Amino acid sequence: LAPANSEKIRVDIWSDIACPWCYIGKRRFESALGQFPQRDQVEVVWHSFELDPSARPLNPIAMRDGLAMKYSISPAQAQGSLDHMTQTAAQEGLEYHFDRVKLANTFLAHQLIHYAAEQGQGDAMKERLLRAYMSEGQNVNDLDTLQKLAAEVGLDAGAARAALEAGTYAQAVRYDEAQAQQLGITGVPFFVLGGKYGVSGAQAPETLLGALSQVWAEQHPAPLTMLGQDAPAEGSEDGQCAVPQ
Amino acid sequence: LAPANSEKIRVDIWSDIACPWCYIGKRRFESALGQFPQRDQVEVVWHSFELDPSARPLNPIAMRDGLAMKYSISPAQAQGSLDHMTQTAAQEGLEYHFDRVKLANTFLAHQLIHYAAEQGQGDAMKERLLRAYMSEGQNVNDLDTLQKLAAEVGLDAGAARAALEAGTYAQAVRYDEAQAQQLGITGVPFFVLGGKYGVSGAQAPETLLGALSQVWAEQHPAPLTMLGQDAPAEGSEDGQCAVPQ
Repeated sequence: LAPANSEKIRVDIWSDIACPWCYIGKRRFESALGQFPQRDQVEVVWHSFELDPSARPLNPIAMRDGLAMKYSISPAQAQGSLDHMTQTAAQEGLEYHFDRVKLANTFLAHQLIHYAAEQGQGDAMKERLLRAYMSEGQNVNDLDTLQKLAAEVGLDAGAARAALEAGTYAQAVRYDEAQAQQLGITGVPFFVLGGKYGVSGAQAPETLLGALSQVWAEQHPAPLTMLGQDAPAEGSEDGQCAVPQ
Repeated sequence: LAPANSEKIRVDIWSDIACPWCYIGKRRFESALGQFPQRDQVEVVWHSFELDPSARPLNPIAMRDGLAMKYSISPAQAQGSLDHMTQTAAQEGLEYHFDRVKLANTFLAHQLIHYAAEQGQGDAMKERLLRAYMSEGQNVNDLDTLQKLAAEVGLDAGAARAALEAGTYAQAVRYDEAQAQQLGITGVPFFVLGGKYGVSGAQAPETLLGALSQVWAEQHPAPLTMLGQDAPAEGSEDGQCAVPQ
């Protein structure tokens, strides 16, 4: 989890397309980054996460009922979360329609994001899939649908669908998920900063900005004022006579 | 003859108000300076010089005859120099009228330049006096005239005349002249650059620019590329162990 460039700080993010807090979290992270003076020095690495890797391809029940059954809570509790997430999302410029949500297995969707990332379109693909899931009632387990969404993002639709059908990025997705399991990440969005600090959930942009700033200040403190004269290192049996100063 | 600031190069100039080549030389030095990239790093120090410190206050003969008698040359030789100087001066934007020149002792004029220099007006006073001598037929030994010229430059005319009458700057002028005699300077204009190099006479702006450039390159060479690691100096019985690099 080290940055490719030494001068920079790295942020690793785990996220599932099926999680409304991940879209909210994306917007809040983007806000934080926008306010971070050293944003250009940030390497962001996104990772696939499945809330339920064994989820059936499509569960045709209403999202409220899926939530209630998954979390062992009442339909009323579930609706409460749905309404809260919808209201919170509106403040991030997100208009959700949970009444249309298709409870789909997101494994192929994650593979499509990996394909897109190889074409320089990882973020656009992610954003498109989050919108398709949360607002447009699209089934992101459906290959027709995934291919269409890839086309809308500007990808080679035939090539994208071939990659999905071949399972080209299946291993990469499982690898992302394995990493999260090893780090003890059991919910999303999850941010790792500087390979050291964790932030759990879609916290405020102020909090993410604070983490960025803190990590930056730690890894790049103000340089010391050096006194005296730096000692010669081993191998330097040398000397000079200097002029009176 | 060292510069007040270490970062800079110093040019010392000796000059007499009575010498037409000094006005020409002033213009040519100014041209050179204008073309010198590091002109702001040049400290110019001007010094009084009298061609003839024992010259009578005013010698009423024509400049041609004064020249002929001084240099032991014919009137024709003298007129030849006059015409040549006049033609050369025109190319520097100087319109001479040697037919009007008053052959005056220049000691007081030099004192006035020193007074003016203390008021931040040394150059303007010099320029005014050169013009008065070479073109306007003014007697620069005459106190009325000197006071008037000081007033035209913007000085306190009463204060300037009082300084002349008191002989306040007489010693300073003699000191300038002594320095020239010690350096073996026997004609003007004379330039000393970097306290080391002499340029005799009103040479071309190209030559003065070349001298400036040469002196600059000598005193400020391009820094060396250091190899290895600078040796510790006496008093530094020290060491550290450094990480593998």
